Amino acid sequence: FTMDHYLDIRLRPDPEFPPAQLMCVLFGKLHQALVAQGGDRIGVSFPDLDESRSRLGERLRIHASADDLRALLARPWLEGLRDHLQFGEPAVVPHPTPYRQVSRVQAKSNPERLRRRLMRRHDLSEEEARKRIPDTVARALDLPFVTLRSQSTGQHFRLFIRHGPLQVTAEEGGFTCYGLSKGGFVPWF
Amino acid sequence: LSTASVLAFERKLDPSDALMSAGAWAQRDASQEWPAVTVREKSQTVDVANLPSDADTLKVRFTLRVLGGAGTPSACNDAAYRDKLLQTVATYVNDQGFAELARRYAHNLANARFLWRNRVGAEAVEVRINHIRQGEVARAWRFDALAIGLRDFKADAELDALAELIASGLSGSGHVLLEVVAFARIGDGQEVFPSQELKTLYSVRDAAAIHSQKIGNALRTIDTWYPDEDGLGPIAVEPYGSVTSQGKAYRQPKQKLDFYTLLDNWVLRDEAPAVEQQHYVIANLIRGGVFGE
Repeated sequence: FTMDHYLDIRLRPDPEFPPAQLMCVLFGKLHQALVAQGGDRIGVSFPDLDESRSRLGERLRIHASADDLRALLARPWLEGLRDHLQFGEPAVVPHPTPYRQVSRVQAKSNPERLRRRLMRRHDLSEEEARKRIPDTVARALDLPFVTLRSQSTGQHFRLFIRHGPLQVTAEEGGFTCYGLSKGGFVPWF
Repeated sequence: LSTASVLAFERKLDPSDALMSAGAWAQRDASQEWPAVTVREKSQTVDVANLPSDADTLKVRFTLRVLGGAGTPSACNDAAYRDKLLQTVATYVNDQGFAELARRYAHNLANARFLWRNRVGAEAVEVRINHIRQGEVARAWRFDALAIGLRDFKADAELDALAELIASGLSGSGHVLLEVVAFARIGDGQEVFPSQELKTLYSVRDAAAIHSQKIGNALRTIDTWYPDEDGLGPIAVEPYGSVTSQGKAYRQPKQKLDFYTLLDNWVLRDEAPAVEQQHYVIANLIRGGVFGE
């Protein structure tokens, strides 16, 4: 109810990639721009999120402090995207901000990794380890994912993140490693 | 005067396959004995290409011929339609030169469009362009790709010189062979991005490489004249001007801005379009293709 400094990031189109690859590379610029930058009370907000469309966002809405956003505008590590996307300026926030939920949460929709560690620890067989794990223990989470196709697996992958409910009261807290919610809400407008 | 049932234009601006070799920055002027970037396997089983762990600079080298004579087809049924076409193109060149198209081609060689994903997230990108007459170097250019914009075609003295070279090449007034070398700081042991085969990666004799038609795609991003939106940016010149990644087809034939519609209305009926659409049509003739029925 006190962090009223926003830092928006408008996404323009480019012919060499869609918005999903720009959201993945900008996701790397956030994991290395915040995790390799510093500042716990700096979060991000995705305003084009839709759980029925599998989208991530059509315009970034950053939320930081006064100097937490006043010193990130002149970032030479924020270059490159100045030619690919567009920027803005600082603007005030309204009084009643709705308490929304946006953060990262990893789900375990695969029993093959726990079947590998369970084959190295439990000593399961083919039919005993294959039958000790039922088919209903795995599930695909249809949230807004990001194809973070980095140098761990060569093919395209998905993204996992869990959001929170909507509310009106303010409950602030410390941001996560990617500028999300982990016990503290964020405004959504 | 019906249209010719067979039309075919050979391409100009013929590139080659770009080779990638990695090394160290500030050892940059001696970039002649640098080892190549190899394609290897890792485990599904995929192919990756990474820099060596003690090198942080990607080198991408290719060549480019500028042929010229961009009005004469290679196959045509009618003789009257071909003479009318040559009078139309010669009328275009006599009214105004190739300065616009060679200016935009010079801007696409100036920055690093041909570094497709390798450009994204780099500290400094440097482009060196050489002109070759014999076993020598006539004139060398050294640019800075990050200072030169991605969407804003702004003039410069050196870009006007190289645009005079390309415009002198497309008009048939000489022979133009260019050597293009690009340098990028990525990081120690990071990942480079060659082109992908039909996860296999394209290669030459023990070196990762990019296809020639993908560099040729990166050179002909001229078209800032869409009817829909000029705010996104220039995407490359095609008849029924389309983007495969976005899944959209700008410049619909239900409008009157298609290449076939403008070419039919400007050759057969002498209805000259706007000037920028004439730049579009001549850009499609420099592209070349299989036209007609």
